[PDB]
Amino acid sequence: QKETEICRQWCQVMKPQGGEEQRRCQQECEERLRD
Repeated sequence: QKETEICRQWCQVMKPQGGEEQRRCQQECEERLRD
């Protein structure tokens, strides 16, 4: 869950509370992380 935080927090800084931004970020994050 530690890497999970980093992975999302990167996007939280780069693209804070968006729409498609979240979709891509979460998908791409889960694609790496597998949560």
